Amino acid sequence: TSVKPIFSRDMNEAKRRVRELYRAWYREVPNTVHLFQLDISVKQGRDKVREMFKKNAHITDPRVVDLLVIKGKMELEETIKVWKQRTHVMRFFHETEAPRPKDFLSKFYVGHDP
Amino acid sequence: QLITVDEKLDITTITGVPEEHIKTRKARIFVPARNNMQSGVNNTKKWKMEFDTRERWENPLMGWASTADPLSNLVLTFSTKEDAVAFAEKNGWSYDVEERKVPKPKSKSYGANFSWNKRTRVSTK
Amino acid sequence: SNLIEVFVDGQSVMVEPGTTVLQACEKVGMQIPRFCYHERLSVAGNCRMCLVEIEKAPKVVAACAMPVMKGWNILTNSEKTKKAREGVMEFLLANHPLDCPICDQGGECDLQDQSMMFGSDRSRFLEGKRAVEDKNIGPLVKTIMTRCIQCTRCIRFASEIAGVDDLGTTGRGNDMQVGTYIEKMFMSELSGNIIDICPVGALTSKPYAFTARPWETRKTESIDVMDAVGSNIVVSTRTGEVMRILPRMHEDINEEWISDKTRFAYDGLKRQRLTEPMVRNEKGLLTHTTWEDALSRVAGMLQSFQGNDVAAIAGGLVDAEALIALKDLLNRVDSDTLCTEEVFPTAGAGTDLRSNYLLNTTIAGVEEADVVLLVGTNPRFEAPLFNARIRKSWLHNDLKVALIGSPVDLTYRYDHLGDSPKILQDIASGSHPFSQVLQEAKKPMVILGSSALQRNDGAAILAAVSNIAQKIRTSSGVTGDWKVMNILHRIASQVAALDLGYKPGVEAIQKNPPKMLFLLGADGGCITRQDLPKDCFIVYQGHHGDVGAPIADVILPGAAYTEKSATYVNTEGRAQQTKVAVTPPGLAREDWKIIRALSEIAGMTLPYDTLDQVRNRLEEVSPNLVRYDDVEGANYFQQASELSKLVNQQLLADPLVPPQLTIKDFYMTDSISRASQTMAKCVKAVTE
Amino acid sequence: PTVKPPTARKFIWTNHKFNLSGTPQQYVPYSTTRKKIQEWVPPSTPYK
Amino acid sequence: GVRTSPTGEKVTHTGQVYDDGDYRKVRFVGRQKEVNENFAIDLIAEQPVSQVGSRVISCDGGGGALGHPRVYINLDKETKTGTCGYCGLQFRQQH
Amino acid sequence: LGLREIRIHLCQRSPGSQGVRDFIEKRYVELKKANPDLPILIRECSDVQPKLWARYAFGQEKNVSLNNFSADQVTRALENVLSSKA
Amino acid sequence: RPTVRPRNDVAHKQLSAFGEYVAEILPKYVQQVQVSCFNELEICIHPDGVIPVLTFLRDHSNAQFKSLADLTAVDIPTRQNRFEIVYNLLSLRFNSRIRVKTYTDELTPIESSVPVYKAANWYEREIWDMFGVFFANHPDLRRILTDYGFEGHPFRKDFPLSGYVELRYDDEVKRVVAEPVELAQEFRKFDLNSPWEAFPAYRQPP
Ligand code: SF4
Ligand code: SF4
Ligand code: FES
Ligand SMILES: [K+]
Ligand SMILES: [Zn+2]
Repeated sequence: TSVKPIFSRDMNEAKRRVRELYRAWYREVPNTVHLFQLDISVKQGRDKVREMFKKNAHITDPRVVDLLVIKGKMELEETIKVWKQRTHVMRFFHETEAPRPKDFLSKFYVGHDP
Repeated sequence: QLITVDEKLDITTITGVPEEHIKTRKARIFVPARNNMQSGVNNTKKWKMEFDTRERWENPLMGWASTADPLSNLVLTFSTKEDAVAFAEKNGWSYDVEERKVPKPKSKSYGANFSWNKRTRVSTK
Repeated sequence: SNLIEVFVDGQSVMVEPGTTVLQACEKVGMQIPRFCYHERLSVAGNCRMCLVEIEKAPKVVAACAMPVMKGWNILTNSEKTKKAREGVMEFLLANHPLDCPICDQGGECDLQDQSMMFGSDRSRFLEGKRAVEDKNIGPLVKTIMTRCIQCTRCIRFASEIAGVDDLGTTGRGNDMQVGTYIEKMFMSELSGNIIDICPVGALTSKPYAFTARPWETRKTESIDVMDAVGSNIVVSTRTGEVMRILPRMHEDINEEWISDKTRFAYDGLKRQRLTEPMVRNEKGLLTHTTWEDALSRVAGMLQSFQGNDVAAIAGGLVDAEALIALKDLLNRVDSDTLCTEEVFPTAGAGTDLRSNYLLNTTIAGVEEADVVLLVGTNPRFEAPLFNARIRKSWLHNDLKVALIGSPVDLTYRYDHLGDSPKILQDIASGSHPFSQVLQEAKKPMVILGSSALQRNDGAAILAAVSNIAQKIRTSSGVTGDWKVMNILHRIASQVAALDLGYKPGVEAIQKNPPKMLFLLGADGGCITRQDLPKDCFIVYQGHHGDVGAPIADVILPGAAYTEKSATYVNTEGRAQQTKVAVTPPGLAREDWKIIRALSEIAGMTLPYDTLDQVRNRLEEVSPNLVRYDDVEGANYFQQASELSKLVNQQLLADPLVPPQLTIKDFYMTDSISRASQTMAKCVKAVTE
Repeated sequence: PTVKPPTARKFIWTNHKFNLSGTPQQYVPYSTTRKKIQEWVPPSTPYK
Repeated sequence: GVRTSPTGEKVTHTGQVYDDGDYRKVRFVGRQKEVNENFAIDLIAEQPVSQVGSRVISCDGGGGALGHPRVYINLDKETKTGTCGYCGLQFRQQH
Repeated sequence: LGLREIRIHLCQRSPGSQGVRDFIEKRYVELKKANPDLPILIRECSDVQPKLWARYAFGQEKNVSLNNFSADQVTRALENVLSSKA
Repeated sequence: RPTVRPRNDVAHKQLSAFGEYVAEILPKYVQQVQVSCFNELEICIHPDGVIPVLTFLRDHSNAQFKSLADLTAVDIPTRQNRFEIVYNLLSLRFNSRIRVKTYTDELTPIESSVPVYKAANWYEREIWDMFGVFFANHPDLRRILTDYGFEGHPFRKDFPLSGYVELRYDDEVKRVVAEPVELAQEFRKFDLNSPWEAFPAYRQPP
């Protein structure tokens, strides 16, 4: 159970990187909305950033956290340098996807999947 | 310099799989049954992991079998059930494990075909 | 101590005396090529594909038949062994027809594969080939006998496993022909297994002919529900369609065989299917509607009734998940009239003690018994694979079998004591001589058929049989923890329903006719509208429109056993689960989900939303129901036998007559097989 | 073909057709297999 | 052997035809249902039975290596003819 | 509103169910004669901790653990249920 | 024998001798050395030894493997360390090739070999992209072959052949959009393996 670390030696060090990444993303949204001429608001973009971070709040492995931060930095680089096009940024929002029903009855009516 | 990690290995967040195809799937870990049409046993050596079968429907244009299940063809191979279970656990799939069925040792005797007083005597060869 | 040392290519292996050379090789993972040898048949030694060199011996030995001697070094890969295999393969293919493209065996053919692995890569046969005329042995097995390689596997299977001596060889030499000589049909409940054991495409499935190739099929390991044996199967599917059923080896149940009903009734799943919800219209006719509408009508009636006014009947193919969902739903309106179609006497302990209604010895235990007493049953047609296990013990252990009931042909010779139920009393009292056989037996086995319990004096028969089983056990004539009393079931859903606390039979419904009736795949016709009030609201949930559906007010299309992952408990009390091979057709839905959806619409939502959650519920009611493949022993036969005596019923004078006296009765017994055109062809074949 | 005529066959088109795409004679694909599952037809008379 | 249905749609040699309420026949509106009218089942039936003087005959479909794999057909039964499994030609042992 | 069904779960061999096994061997028959039309579903399964389930009207359920109970405590738990009406 | 590939014993012996030579000089890192029947030499090493072993083979006077022919990964899910990292090297001085192999899992970084071979830059970016193996101290590690924002590592054995998402132009939003994959015809899985063993020489012990 002794392993080679990526960047962080423990969760406290790992969570510092997470906070630093969040600040970078938070400040980048207004530029992204303007640069990509998005029809979403700056608040929506920041609400989406928070949602992406929040879904990984249960991780307790510092190596997994490091990879998530590493991948998050790559995604931020693709956005700042405008390697992404508008389609790539807007894929986070699933605009053309119909609302998937959640409750048991709705899923029962449409098909067999749980 | 190494560090100490006690968390159960969980990589679900860094594999890119959509959440639906982790939580709602049931992996089946098993050794495939011998195809009864043949006597060869070489296809029963390894452990397999497959996922639950989902809807296939008829394509309106051609009648071809359409699917919306991205794991419909995924079948993984493992040396042992422990390797298969470990792979399933770290990927967040719930699983069922079926113990390997091995044909039991049989007692064969060509001479029994001609028994003097037992029912094993054969009427034809 | 007893084991002797031999060598397989220099690797030492310790084997028991009598082990053949072929078995010694398989101990180190080497499969010797074979054609005539089959480990479940008697040794033949005729194909010669298994010839192998023994070091320092000039002559190759037939590994399948030759007993291994101490100190032998078996060279499974020597040049002499390889040349022997090449030569034999060359002879096998010399007269074989160039049929692979049109032959259904192609792609899963042992001749093809062993030719690739062990034979040469070309021909030097410059002559013309043999051609043989085809035989007609019925509507299930197609014969293209020019492909036969005279391995005699089919002959040995028919004689030893099926107990039918109709197949043989006629003529001599190159003209030797496998067949029946006369025009004659090989109609046995195990006949279809010769398709599997025939190594070539000489014997092929007629219904399957030309429809698929092996490489393109998907294999779904599943369980059979055509009877209560619980045979393990493989469902072959392609592009969303079921294509055939194959045996799946299970040593403790079906070995590698299945009955013809298990094998060929699947085509009933493509006919007469319920694909949409239906409700009656103003004209009184069933008409398609949405799930929302159909369930709202059912929920409306359910909310207006309580207690004895709601009842349910489960049919023979219903799974445990649906069985407990329906029980929970009716319990939430305070109903306890959860009934099955198959009767079981509730007198005494009833279903309180599992040992009362189980095959306690287990299927594999028959191979340990030294006497079997069959009462009021025809196991050949009620449980073909169980009957095959009796024959196996009869053949190899010299088992003694006695029967009380009609003198049906069982494929082996037995002692017929008569069909009068009074014989049980005579045996129990020591008057009958066969009671002396039971006393001197170290491992007796008494098996009462569930079909006998469908009589009106079922409780008396069960009491009398239990009295016999108790006389032996109390007399210490048996050994340690050997169970003597057995019940042989014939309905797939019965044991799970008894485990869950259902009431066996529809007597409760006849006592208090309900106003609302749930027919959960109930197609036996045990309760008709003549037995219900004029305005009774009947809901049929099932997969086939057969008997129950045309009298219901609401039809809810459910899933067949090939279309759901559902739990069935075989006659031993072993829980097994199917897997989804294809999804239910049309708008049909998983049966437990229908009841869970109905509960929500009716305001009594059940506390489980997934298959695993409803299986956790099954564990609350009966922990054994989630121990898949395990046989949980049942005890307390002594307490059950005490409760069996305190109330006395009288045997009727009617002799014990099983519902299936001949093969014609075997083919259609449930709604899937009644819908199968293949089974209709079988029925026509044996009656005409 | 005036020196080496093709082999005559009963089934060979006697009238060659050029590319028919874009016209009413164009090919339209469709499934050539029959229906696989037969639905139960409820009785035409009343009895509930 | 082209036959038509009550709706008028041609029936293919595999028996395919859209039933009356099938929306899918909208694809043929303004276009056409491609149907091959040389039904192989009717064409092979027109071939005469070949009389031979032996119990066993071989068929390769004609044309040597341009035909099908060579198979041997047994002609011992007198109730029916021997049919090639590849090409459908029929044979009969004379006298 | 009262009782509808009793279920007893136990292991065939674990010592924790020894008291339940004694109860069945010695008391179930007498208990069954007193409550003839009450389902008392005994269901043995290997390596389960023993338990007593009671189902009342309209599908309400309660479960009492019998682990390491003596045959007497099993009787007491049985009586506590045969007179309760949850 | 016209149809059989001829053996080359001389090259087999030379490569075997050099394989021991490497193992003797770097015992700290070498775990296994083998020469295949078609005369290819493989050095299996602990992952800590990537830089020392590759540097030795590049620079040592009796090696001079100056050319990195290829660098790739293999996913073997049954292994605790599922990823096998393969370096294929060429020595022009001695007209020879050698293969260096190590291993890692999904969370353990491998040391970037760009300092030893500048060729490694893009190969390691491709390994990261397709397999998700992280290389430490890479000058610029990021996806190279997949779409921007692509989720997952396609060359892993548990990644489905057709992926999870597919693209189309949607007129309502006037752009290309990504949606869950649906196929008009499902890929048809074939079961090809014969139930009969083909190669006795490679049989595994029971
Ligand atoms: S039995 Fe096997 S070898 Fe013979 S024609 Fe059929 S596929 Fe070919
Ligand atoms: S028909 Fe098949 S099983 Fe019977 S002898 Fe011929 S090859 Fe063997
Ligand atoms: S397998 Fe031994 S002679 Fe046939
Ligand atoms: K066969
Ligand atoms: Zn021909």
